[PDB]
Amino acid sequence: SHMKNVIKKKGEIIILWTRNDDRVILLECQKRGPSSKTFAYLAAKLDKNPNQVSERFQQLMKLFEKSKCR
Repeated sequence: SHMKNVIKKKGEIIILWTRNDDRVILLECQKRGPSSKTFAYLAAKLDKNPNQVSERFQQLMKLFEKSKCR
């Protein structure tokens, strides 16, 4: 895992997501494991629901793998 990253697209249209939130998602996901109860911790933390957190987690992964240009 490299020190920091600048590879980040938007996984939302009208929902409030910033650089500080997506860091906490990846932090507790690697610390614990990507489960519904980990997404529920990150939900209460980031003012979201477990669904919102799970979606952005899966975006972040695909951005590090492919990213691309649309």
